[PDB]
Amino acid sequence: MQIFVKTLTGKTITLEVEPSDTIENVKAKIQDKEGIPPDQQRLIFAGKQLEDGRTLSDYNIQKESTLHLVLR
Amino acid sequence: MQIFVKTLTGKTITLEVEPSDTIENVKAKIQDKEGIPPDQQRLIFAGKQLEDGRTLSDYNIQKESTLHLVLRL
Amino acid sequence: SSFFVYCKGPCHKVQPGKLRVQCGTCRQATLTLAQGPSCWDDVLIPNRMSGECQSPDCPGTRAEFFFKCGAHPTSDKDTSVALNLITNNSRSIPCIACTDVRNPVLVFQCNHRHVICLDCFHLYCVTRLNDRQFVHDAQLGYSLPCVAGCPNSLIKELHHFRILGEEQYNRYQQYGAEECVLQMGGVLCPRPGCGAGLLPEQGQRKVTCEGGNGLGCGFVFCRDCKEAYHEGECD
Ligand SMILES: CC(=O)N1Cc2c(-c3ccc(C(=O)N4CCCc5ccccc54)cc3)cnn2C[C@@H]1Cc1ccccc1
Ligand SMILES: [Zn+2]
Ligand SMILES: [Zn+2]
Ligand SMILES: [Zn+2]
Ligand SMILES: [Zn+2]
Ligand SMILES: [Zn+2]
Ligand SMILES: [Zn+2]
Repeated sequence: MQIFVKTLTGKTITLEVEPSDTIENVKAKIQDKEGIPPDQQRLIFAGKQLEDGRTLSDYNIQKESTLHLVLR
Repeated sequence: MQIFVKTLTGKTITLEVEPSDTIENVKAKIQDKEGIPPDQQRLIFAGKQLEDGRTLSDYNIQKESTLHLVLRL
Repeated sequence: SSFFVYCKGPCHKVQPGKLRVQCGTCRQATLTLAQGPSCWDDVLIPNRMSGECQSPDCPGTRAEFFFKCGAHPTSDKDTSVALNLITNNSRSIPCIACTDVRNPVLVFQCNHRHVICLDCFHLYCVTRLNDRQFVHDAQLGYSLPCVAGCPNSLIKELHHFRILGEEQYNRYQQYGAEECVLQMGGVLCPRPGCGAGLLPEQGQRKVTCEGGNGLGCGFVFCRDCKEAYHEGECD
């Protein structure tokens, strides 16, 4: 499935993820597309800062929903 | 988003609005299209008068939902 | 939890919903919430809850909640209205109308918290609307009370009446605007086909349905008898 990450500038990127992907996977997949080291990657979904140890499903991240990225 | 303002007679107006737009903005947007002074405009949604200070989101007006317009003298 | 929304978009029906939050100033989804909401008022009343927007140059603090249909992907601004009276039948209460145990259900805000399934709630609204037995309240709108006749049980969020379906829902909005002007002290233009909502002055017996082109029909009539204005009395 695909999910969307919207950046602060507004440009919306598209990732292929699986629900078991951890948030780590997602940050790697984001730097692959846009080159931002995960160290500067803060992801927000539903008013919660997204934690490295958990998986997309842990947060009920469903197919074709949107994460927002904020840098450090 | 789009919303519609209907009269009871049937006349339909079509507006571009944002959910944060206040009822006063809506009434201005109407006078831009129709020449009706906002003072003469009464807006109704689901049988409730809309208060000039509150927003479309205050009444949970959805895209392509319809407000009713009635005129005062 | 399990929320329910009316999805006027693809589903055209009541569906489980997502609860989402944006910053109240930059209308973006970067606000971190201090604590989860714990009751409907937290998400229904504005500025009931506070957080920190993570947009670099935004000081937003106010949580603005909204719901989406949960039955399919949605664009982040394709919203649906939360039908807050609808909930899962966790305690498995039989419908007060068909006495069938069903899920989800609508729970009225009357003291007994009476339960009705959506099919029966549908039938309630339609017949009450055909009969013109919806009730108008100047603060609340065109609504209905608990079916069992309980007091102080007028549904507050009027989007529950989306259960009427699209055609009956639009008729409901029209009847309610008709009852609104009448409650306002106005009168409905009697000319068949016109039906304007008129707001003449209080003393005025000579009402003229003249808003302009397509607005009024031109008829001049008598509030009391509803005929073209005479100068005598209503026989
Ligand atoms: C953005 C937001 O708020 N959330 C919360 C929330 C709920 C939820 C539902 C019920 C409850 C609940 O416990 N109650 C109490 C009883 C019924 C009720 C009715 C309305 C509201 C809350 C409740 C709590 C919460 C369901 N999805 N998300 C998504 C998102 C996740 C989150 C973000 C940031 C901080 C904490 C959590
Ligand atoms: Zn839907
Ligand atoms: Zn903000
Ligand atoms: Zn039933
Ligand atoms: Zn009751
Ligand atoms: Zn008329
Ligand atoms: Zn008369």
